[PDB]
Amino acid sequence: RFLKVKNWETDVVLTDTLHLKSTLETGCTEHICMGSIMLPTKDQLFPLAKEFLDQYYSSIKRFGSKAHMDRLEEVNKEIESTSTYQLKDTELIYGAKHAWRNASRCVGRIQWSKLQVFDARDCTTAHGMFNYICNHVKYATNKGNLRSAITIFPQRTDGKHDFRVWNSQLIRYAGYKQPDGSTLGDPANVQFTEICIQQGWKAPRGRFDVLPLLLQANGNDPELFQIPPELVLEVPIRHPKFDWFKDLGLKWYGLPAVSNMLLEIGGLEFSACPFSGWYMGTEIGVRDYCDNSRYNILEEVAKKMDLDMRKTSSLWKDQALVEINIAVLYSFQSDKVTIVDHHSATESFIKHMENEYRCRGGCPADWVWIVPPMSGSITPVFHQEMLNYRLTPSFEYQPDPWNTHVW
Amino acid sequence: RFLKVKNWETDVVLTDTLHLKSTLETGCTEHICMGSIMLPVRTKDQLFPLAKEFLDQYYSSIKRFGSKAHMDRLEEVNKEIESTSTYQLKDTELIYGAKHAWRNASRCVGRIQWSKLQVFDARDCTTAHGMFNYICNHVKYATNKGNLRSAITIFPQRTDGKHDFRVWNSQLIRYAGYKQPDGSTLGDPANVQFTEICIQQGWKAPRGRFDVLPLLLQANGNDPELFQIPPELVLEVPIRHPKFDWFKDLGLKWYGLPAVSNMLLEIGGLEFSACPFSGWYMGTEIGVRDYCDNSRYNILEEVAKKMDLDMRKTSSLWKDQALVEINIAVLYSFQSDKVTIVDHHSATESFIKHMENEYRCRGGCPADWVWIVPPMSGSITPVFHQEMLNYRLTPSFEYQPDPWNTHVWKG
Ligand code: HEM
Ligand code: HEM
Ligand SMILES: Cc1cc(N)nc(CCc2cc(CN)cc(CCc3cc(C)cc(N)n3)c2)c1
Ligand SMILES: Cc1cc(N)nc(CCc2cc(CN)cc(CCc3cc(C)cc(N)n3)c2)c1
Ligand SMILES: C[C@H](O)[C@H](O)[C@H]1CNc2nc(N)[nH]c(=O)c2N1
Ligand SMILES: C[C@H](O)[C@H](O)[C@H]1CNc2nc(N)[nH]c(=O)c2N1
Ligand SMILES: [Cl-]
Ligand SMILES: [Cl-]
Ligand SMILES: [Cl-]
Ligand SMILES: [Cl-]
Ligand SMILES: [Zn+2]
Ligand SMILES: [Zn+2]
Ligand SMILES: [Zn+2]
Repeated sequence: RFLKVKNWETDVVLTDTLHLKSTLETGCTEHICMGSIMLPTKDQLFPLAKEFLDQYYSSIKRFGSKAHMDRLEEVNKEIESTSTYQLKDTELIYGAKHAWRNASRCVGRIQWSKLQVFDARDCTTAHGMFNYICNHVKYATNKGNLRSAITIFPQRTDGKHDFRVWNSQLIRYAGYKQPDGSTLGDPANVQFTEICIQQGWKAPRGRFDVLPLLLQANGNDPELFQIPPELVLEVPIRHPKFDWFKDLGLKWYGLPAVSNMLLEIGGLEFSACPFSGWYMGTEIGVRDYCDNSRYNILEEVAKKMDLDMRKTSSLWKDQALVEINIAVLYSFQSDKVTIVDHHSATESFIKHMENEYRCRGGCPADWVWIVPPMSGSITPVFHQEMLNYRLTPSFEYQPDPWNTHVW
Repeated sequence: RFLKVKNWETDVVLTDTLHLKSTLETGCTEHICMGSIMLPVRTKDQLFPLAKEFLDQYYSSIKRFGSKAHMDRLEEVNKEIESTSTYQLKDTELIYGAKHAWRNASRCVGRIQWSKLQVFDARDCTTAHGMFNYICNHVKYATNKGNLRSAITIFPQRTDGKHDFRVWNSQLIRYAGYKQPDGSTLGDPANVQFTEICIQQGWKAPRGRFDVLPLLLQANGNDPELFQIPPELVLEVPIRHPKFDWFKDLGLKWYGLPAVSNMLLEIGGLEFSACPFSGWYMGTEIGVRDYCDNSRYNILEEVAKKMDLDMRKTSSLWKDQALVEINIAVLYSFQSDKVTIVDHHSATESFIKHMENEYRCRGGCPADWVWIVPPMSGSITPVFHQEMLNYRLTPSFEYQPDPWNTHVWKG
């Protein structure tokens, strides 16, 4: 109701009032916290539309104005007649930026207002989708000087004509199960890769094969496209001190671009809304490379370092982890491809969070996600109490389409 | 109702039913998760159900539920509450209660050890002097010349809340902090306020970087009294690094025995406001938190300076590099001196095995991810990818206000 958050490093206490505007549910109850769980009609629509428009007109400082009332009137009439409504460009842009602003798991939200929004609501075919996506990819990549962007395809209508990007990210590497029983490439993408092979993709069967897009328009069966290779900026990974590091043959792609989430604005649902920023170093060096179920390279790196791997207490894992992360950042920097390390990113988030408290009355934040996956307590977010709640506009998870899709 | 948890590294799915037993509140609602918030006089009326439920659990665990002994104990405790407004636990119940508060402690990664806990019954203690003696005996027993043994000492329970036994120290063994006129701090900045209290009560402060604090002990709601733990009972480890010979010259040491002394133990509705308990350290408690927090000894810059890392940009990960070296040194020093310590890899692996075991035999293992995940290298530990459910079971350890804020001074 009126909540305080304390920073335990600095003693600064901040008061949250924004949470009272909270809308969706958390999964938690008074009896059980679920903070660590990864996934915890006309009648319905007008309230959601009114809520959004009220906050929109309030943000442009014309709350209660005739133009405010008129738009509410218009949308209400439009919903009655057509059972949906169309957002104005200005509303679409505002909504997309606020969905990011409200993303409680995102550490990079200091940037939220600088989002480039590409309106793809006029798209009608999977081929159209592919053209829009390549342009997003090229724009965002901008030769290594990355720019945040989102491309928004037509909204859900009757639920039978969804636009969807079947890929979880615009750029990702294939994974293949071997006769061996080992996995080649990215183990996270084994199932998606099979759907591609099944759909007729000619798989190169290497360790770092950029997956094709599988694009669905207007509820139709998805189609396969390959992103022009010259548009997929990649970075070979080397270490500033260890000359052998290059010989592991590691590379990663420069553009992180989530394509499987749903954007809800004013009760409208954009099932295809791929969005992108730039990487925090640990996403690649810690998660992508060191997860047991990902590229899982800790053991190999440690051996080339000649650490004592006999006992865990030598911290050989920790040593190799730091090195992999140094090499990631150094390789992106040397190639002039935007990257942020976890110190500077969390420091920025702490400044962002203070602005949001001061100017908005809060900043919903999921500590489990905001604290980096290594060196947690030496970053300023570790000692920062956070309140996690769900505001709208929002990015939401949605079911993988191959479980939903009738062919 | 069944709740499922998934491990994202292995895809293993467990099913929680134990959460059904949870009575106390979390802080969270349907609208707000308070999972990262650090901190989110009983009547006969409330007491009997609390007693009944404890005793039911106790008798189930000994396979005597519904027995004559069980029914007699309920009846006995009932009459005792109606007649005296409280009751006394049997020694077997006390031991059972204390083990379970630990088993239920959702923020503790060390719980695989819960059933091996030496319980010292100090319910006959009456004076601060008595407390001091019990506490010295705990420290010596638990220390065991380096081969650490878990223990808890339990002083008399709350009666009217005007006669509380309290240990004013937050931990039995801690280093003094001194705030200087130039705004810098000598020793441990976490213990500045308590140190000022000790001084005010008449402690002669050595004023060094690692001065072991006096005990400040309150018995029976009386004003607390100062005692110095015999120095020969306080095991300490000088910190050195296995390859960097200059590391010893940072002058660092730590004490071997972590012993929380400010928490409240609730068993069957009864409140044990003084119940110091100890185990052994996980290396990161000293090397990450105690040494590297900016509000603590804060040694990162000095260590990185000495390693001559590139400190001009955070993107060289100089902080991460010094952090690993400091932690290597803590583990190496404790091992070299034969003082029990566990690394965070081994400790988190043990906890996952413990957690899976608890799900099988108990139907759950409440766990607070924010606390269970170590403060460095989180995602290369097997707890990071483990979904957990946090809920409150009794018996439990609870927070209580620092006694200098509530104590009524006698004079
Ligand atoms: C500007 C560069 C950006 C950085 C450095 C950044 C950083 C991050 C990081 C580190 C995570 C957690 C992933 C992990 O560590 O495992 C995250 C999650 C998220 N980010 Fe940001 N981000 C950025 C841009 C964006 C943009 C432009 C949007 C939307 C327009 C966005 C929305 C999200 C969402 C919805 C999640 C949660 C993903 C999920 O729940 O699966 N991010 N981001
Ligand atoms: C056996 C050796 C043990 C190890 C390695 C161990 C490890 C830990 C660690 C790492 C924490 C979190 C501290 C931090 O990093 O901030 C913790 C918290 C806790 N532990 Fe254990 N522990 C052990 C024994 C015990 C015992 C014997 C008890 C009680 C009988 C206990 C009860 C707790 C409680 C109540 C907390 C939460 C403290 C708080 O919320 O302030 N621990 N322990
Ligand atoms: C726009 C953006 C920028 C950035 N730097 N980082 C991100 C997060 C990217 C990301 C990456 C992965 C896999 N490496 C997974 C996610 C979350 C998707 C997901 C997948 C699954 C299976 C479960 C779950 N809870 N969430 C986000 C987004
Ligand atoms: C029995 C035991 C064994 C062990 N290895 N570790 C522990 C936890 C020790 C501990 C130490 C400190 C200070 N360095 C702080 C805590 C948490 C107590 C606390 C501290 C703070 C700052 C706030 C708050 N709400 N609670 C636990 C206990
Ligand atoms: C805000 C946050 O809850 C706070 O900094 C917590 C995070 N996790 C922790 N984990 C442990 N083990 N000990 C702590 O003191 C904390 N502090
Ligand atoms: C179980 C737990 O919620 C899960 O492992 C989470 C932990 N924190 C995370 N944090 C980020 N940023 N990304 C993740 O995928 C995860 N995984
Ligand atoms: Cl990624
Ligand atoms: Cl992950
Ligand atoms: Cl400590
Ligand atoms: Cl801390
Ligand atoms: Zn991971
Ligand atoms: Zn919660
Ligand atoms: Zn800390």
